[PDB]
Amino acid sequence: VNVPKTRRTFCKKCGKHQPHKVTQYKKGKDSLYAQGKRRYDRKQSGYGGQTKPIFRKKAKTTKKIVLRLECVEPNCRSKRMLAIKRCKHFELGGDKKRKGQVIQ
Amino acid sequence: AKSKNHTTHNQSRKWHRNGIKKPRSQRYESLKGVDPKFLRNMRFAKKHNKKGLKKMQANNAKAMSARAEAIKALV
Amino acid sequence: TNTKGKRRGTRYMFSRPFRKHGVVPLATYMRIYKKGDIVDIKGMGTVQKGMPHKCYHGKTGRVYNVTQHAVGIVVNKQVKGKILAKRINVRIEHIKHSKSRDSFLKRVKENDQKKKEAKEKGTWVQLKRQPAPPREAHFVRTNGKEPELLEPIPYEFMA
Amino acid sequence: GRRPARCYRYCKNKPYPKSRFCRGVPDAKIRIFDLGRKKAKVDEFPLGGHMVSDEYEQLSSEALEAARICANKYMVKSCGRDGFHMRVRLHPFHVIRINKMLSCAGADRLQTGMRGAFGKPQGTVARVHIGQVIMSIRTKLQNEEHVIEALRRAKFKFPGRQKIHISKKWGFTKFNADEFENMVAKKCLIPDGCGVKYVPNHGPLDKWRVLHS
RNA sequence: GUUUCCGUAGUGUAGUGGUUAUCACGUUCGCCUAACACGCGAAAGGUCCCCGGUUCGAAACCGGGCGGAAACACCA
RNA sequence: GCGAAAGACUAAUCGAACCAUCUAGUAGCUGGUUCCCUCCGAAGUUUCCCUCAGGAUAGCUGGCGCUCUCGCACACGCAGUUUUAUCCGGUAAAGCGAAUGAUUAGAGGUCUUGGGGCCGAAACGAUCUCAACCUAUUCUCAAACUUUAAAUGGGUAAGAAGCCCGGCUCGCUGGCGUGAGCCGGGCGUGGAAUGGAGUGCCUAGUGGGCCACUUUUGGUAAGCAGAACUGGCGCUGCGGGAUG
RNA sequence: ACAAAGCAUCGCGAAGGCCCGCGGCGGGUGUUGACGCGAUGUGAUUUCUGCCCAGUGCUCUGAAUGUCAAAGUGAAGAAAUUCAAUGAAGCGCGGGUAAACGGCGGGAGUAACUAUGACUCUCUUAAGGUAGCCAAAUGCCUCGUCAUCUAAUUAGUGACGCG
RNA sequence: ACAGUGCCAGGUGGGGAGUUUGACUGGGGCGGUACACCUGUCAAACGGUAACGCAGGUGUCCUAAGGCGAGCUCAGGGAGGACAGAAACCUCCCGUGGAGCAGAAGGGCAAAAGCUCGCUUGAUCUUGAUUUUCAGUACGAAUACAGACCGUGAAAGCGGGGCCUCACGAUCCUUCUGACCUUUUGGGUUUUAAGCAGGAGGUGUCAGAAAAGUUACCACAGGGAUAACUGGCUUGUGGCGGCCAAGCGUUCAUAGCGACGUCGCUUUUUGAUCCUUCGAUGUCGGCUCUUCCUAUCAUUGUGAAGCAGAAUUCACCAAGCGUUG
RNA sequence: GUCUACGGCCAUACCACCCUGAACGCGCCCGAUCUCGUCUGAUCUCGGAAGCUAAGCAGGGUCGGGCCUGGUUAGUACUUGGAUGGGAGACCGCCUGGGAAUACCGGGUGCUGUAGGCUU
Ligand SMILES: [Mg+2]
Ligand SMILES: [Mg+2]
Ligand SMILES: [Mg+2]
Ligand SMILES: [Mg+2]
Ligand SMILES: [Mg+2]
Ligand SMILES: [Mg+2]
Ligand SMILES: [Mg+2]
Ligand SMILES: [Mg+2]
Ligand SMILES: [Mg+2]
Ligand SMILES: [Mg+2]
Ligand SMILES: [Mg+2]
Ligand SMILES: [Mg+2]
Ligand SMILES: [Mg+2]
Ligand SMILES: [Mg+2]
Ligand SMILES: [Mg+2]
Ligand SMILES: [Mg+2]
Ligand SMILES: [Mg+2]
Ligand SMILES: [Mg+2]
Ligand SMILES: [Mg+2]
Ligand SMILES: [Mg+2]
Ligand SMILES: [Mg+2]
Ligand SMILES: [Mg+2]
Ligand SMILES: [Mg+2]
Ligand SMILES: [Mg+2]
Ligand SMILES: [Mg+2]
Ligand SMILES: [Mg+2]
Ligand SMILES: [Mg+2]
Ligand SMILES: [Mg+2]
Ligand SMILES: [Mg+2]
Ligand SMILES: [Mg+2]
Ligand SMILES: [Zn+2]
Repeated sequence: VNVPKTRRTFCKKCGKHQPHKVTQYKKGKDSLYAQGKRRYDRKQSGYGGQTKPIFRKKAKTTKKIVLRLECVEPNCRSKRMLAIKRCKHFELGGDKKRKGQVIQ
Repeated sequence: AKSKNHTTHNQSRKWHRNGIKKPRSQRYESLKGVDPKFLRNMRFAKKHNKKGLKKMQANNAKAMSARAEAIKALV
Repeated sequence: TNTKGKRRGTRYMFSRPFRKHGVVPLATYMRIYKKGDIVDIKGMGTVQKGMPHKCYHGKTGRVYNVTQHAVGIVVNKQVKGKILAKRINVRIEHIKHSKSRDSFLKRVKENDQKKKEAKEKGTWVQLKRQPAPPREAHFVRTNGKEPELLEPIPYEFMA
Repeated sequence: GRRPARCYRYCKNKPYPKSRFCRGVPDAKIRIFDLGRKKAKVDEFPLGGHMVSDEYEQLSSEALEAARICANKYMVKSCGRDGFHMRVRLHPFHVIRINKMLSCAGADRLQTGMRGAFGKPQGTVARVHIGQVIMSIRTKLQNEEHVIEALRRAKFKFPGRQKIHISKKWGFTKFNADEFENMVAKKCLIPDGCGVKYVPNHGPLDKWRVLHS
């Protein structure tokens, strides 16, 4: 699909519609010190073998794309999430699609 | 190891052995499900019935004594 | 196995009857409903917002709620035995006033009237309905003809 | 070739007409539903001989084939190549099926038995009700006996039973034959090649102005 | 019977993503040759298997069929 | 371990010894499961499950009660009913000179046009012909077609929680009124037939089903496979069908 | 069937090869030393031993700009830390090897009866089955075809070979 | 100063260990997916209903292919109009939908839901209630409201994605976002971590195990709930036999035959099916021996012939006795 | 009798053609200054009042097509229950009740609501 780089929508903090700056979301680097990892470290540690399950059966070929909106006005800058239905193709700011032209 | 796949065979018997019951309906059923702007108002109507009970009580004796006069004028 | 889809088999049910595909007549959303009134759900294809679900199509129920263009309505739905009095939200285009109620309230307005009067007389009037009685011995009169003689007619293969 | 007509004699399953839902149907065996002098007039062939079914059954396409031919052969005969018109009034329309012959080689090793029991089209078949016509012939009133015997031979290519009956209509129309001449002069009926057009007191008056002019 | 694979010039075969069609040989015309070869220059040739659909447009994308081929039909 | 190799041999034991213990190992799977009498009395269906020989939850069952009713001349309530009103329906049938889809025949049409002809240099010229269309017609069809359109059948409704007056309250609704909510009075058997009704706890067994009328899906057919509706058999003897 | 002589590869100069053991500076081969020990393959003699290193192996004083950890070093921070540079073996890359595991194809036209086809065209691959041998204990079609042996032979022997 | 042993790290490791190697399934295996969904039907006119019953579709795509608002009119046909022809472009007339509405079908749609423009983000923030599968649990999807912020239009209104019916995902874990939030523990300040509330990373066996084979050396619990014999039911196929009769038979339908069709029998063929048996009914042939059937090859007696004789076919009563090396 | 404005039920109102419309209105119609919109004042927006019922519209007309209703088709097709009814079977008959659809014949062809006109 295609989405525009900006959009005006509700900014939770201001209580009003305000211009936002759209960008898609990429996961963060995993901590190594979150409780889950620390636990999984020193259980998967020692003469035991593998402990927790692991996936080798993948089914779907796409993930829900998530927009990471953020307030454009300063002092708010309060980022917010937005999920959208899946797609195996995705862009930003791409070419408003031009009704009634010649397809060369 | 194939098996039967479905049936509604003697089911009519079973759920009619205790005699299918039309749901017992009382007066004064629940207001849950009515639109909030109704209740959010009708609760204020119900909450301030008392403010204005003096009018109601005296105006009740007015018709109670006018119809104690209406039944006595018949007598 | 069959599909659970919300509008399966309605191919023939929600279909606008015949020579009526088009604008909904404006009377159907300018009659009023108020809580207590009895209503018979009847879906309709043209309006898809606020449709009922096919198991209520043809059923009646009283009204308990009234929003801007829909009506909350309690009907009975039988499920493997136990009948559940369940309340659905149906936009008005799929709803009529059921005259099922209105035979009575006309027997009522007449019963209450025929009792207030004939009370100044004291003569007891038949207020209750009463089923079709035996047809009450009468006469038949042929005037100057005997009846017409009927005979079973001789078979012949028509084809 | 084909199972004997036994197995496909009774109307068991709902009609299976040739449509987009069953395809690859072998073309019906019988093709020509009328022969003789189909270029005749109504005014020269007053004998509506029929062959009427008496049982609710099916008729194979290949049966209607032989029943027509063997009637064309006791006709053009005593009658002559011009002196009749024969109509078959059952188009094989319902498609008959065959589970795929449970084909096996040698003794066997496998056939799957019944998985996907649904079979292919094998041919076509007519549905017939009691008191519904199969064949109809028309000749001169002179030639009655030869319609009776030509239809009597076609019975022997058909399963079940069927009575031979001589109609009270004029040829192939729907109009009782004692009335034709009366409804032709005064033009309640107008010759239209084989059939005939019933003209009522309905239409525009100029439509009349053509007739009785 | 089930599961695959193809079909493109006279022939064997390339090829693309949906805008174009190749190579080699064959063949036709010249040129060298005394004459053939060989060599050099030019040439002409296919509904891209038959179908219906999708599409702006299909040879190429789907669905059916036809023809040629390949792979399974084990435990008793 | 040992094997010139067969998985051979290792104290009648070998694709992995014998002895005791851990050990009453585990079993959704076979087998058994001990006195009488009395009363009530099923299921083989629902959804979920590494579920399909098992469970979980639904039902169906029993036990325990309770709340009341009044046969104590002085009853409301319910119902595998039926009437009386009143909506709902797309099956049988029907139709296809009504749509869609098939399809026969002729008459009618240079409709259009053609591809062959025959008489024509050619010519809608003449006569044919066959194709496709269409103007009135006609033969026969549709489970995945429909103008119509049953029978059986599904809803409600047949009053006291109902009507009819009077009056208060509102942050909703509005030119005013709506509407709903409250308080206060005024009035009784509202179709037939039947029967005492309501409600809460625990809970076993079951979750292989089978047959017949009618309807009906595969199949050629089956004592075949698979549904509907009721009834049975399982759970149940007796008279009859010789036997079952 | 195994074994077998014979033929053949393969590791190893002793802090070695193979191997045992729970552990020792422990043991077997070894009271040994390449005409020895260990590890395999085929199976006397005779006659031969054809192509293929693309695949999987094995291996190679082979480049390791591919990657790559513990420590190690470097930097920011207040510190847990965080981020840098670097880089061993094996992996990636490049040689060798089939008496290592194993592999060794499909189409048309063309000769004077017909047929067949020396001959000539494409295509593909890592090479495309060479010497031989065959309806063999290896051939589906199959009681293959011819001959011989029989009165008569799905048997036998002998030839034929798109096997 | 390395060999070597002590301890950590990476590699290698069926030499060894433990374990797994789905379900449905006309027995299973191989084939499919009826394993989560969606249309039309089957389905017997409320709803609901089965099979590896049909005919099909889904794991999408959309910055507009959404939200308003205007503005028009579509497929197809006719008649015209320079190049221009069955097809370009223009113009008029007819045009209930025969087009179009991203996709399967089914419904729905006309000064629309279709096409063309201008303005946009209601595809946003937030409680509950209800419908749909249903246990009347979730998830998904949907329906009405209410509270905010808006878009649009003169406005009434409409709009919290896509005209309606499908296009999706728990716990745990991980990440991102939100509140001057809470805990971080004997106080206090900073990091860090743990909470709370929403999104995402995924389980397609789609209420959600982290998983390859082989056993003809085999084992155990069971199963006639599940095959391989027999037997039953059935009879397609196999065999045997009628009816009609177009024809063959020089001529002549029927001496002998017999097409196109059609009605049966039979259980010496194979199938289908799975009722009986899995605490076992010994599962091919041949040898021997008995008996029975007749759908008669011979012989007794006969009728038929396209029967002169001979020979030979066709048919009847007939299973007495034969049918070999 | 009738129209105009806004309508309800949506063909008894449609469609095809034919005839007649006094006065009010509805319309055609005449212009592009302003408002507004176009390639074009063609449509839309606006300023009008010289003409005409030519057409829309109204009203009628057609042995008119359509629709709306009756009759017939027909107690036919079909069906709820029932039988130790018939039939080798397909199917069929009867008992107890309900009861359709074409072709074919008739009849009809818009009813009205509120507010204003005109016929004073
Ligand atoms: Mg470790
Ligand atoms: Mg058991
Ligand atoms: Mg239906
Ligand atoms: Mg059980
Ligand atoms: Mg070797
Ligand atoms: Mg070699
Ligand atoms: Mg190599
Ligand atoms: Mg060779
Ligand atoms: Mg030899
Ligand atoms: Mg011998
Ligand atoms: Mg030989
Ligand atoms: Mg192992
Ligand atoms: Mg299984
Ligand atoms: Mg039903
Ligand atoms: Mg619009
Ligand atoms: Mg809102
Ligand atoms: Mg839309
Ligand atoms: Mg401290
Ligand atoms: Mg073996
Ligand atoms: Mg072995
Ligand atoms: Mg069994
Ligand atoms: Mg058997
Ligand atoms: Mg002859
Ligand atoms: Mg069974
Ligand atoms: Mg025994
Ligand atoms: Mg005999
Ligand atoms: Mg103008
Ligand atoms: Mg006019
Ligand atoms: Mg006029
Ligand atoms: Mg008329
Ligand atoms: Zn903000």
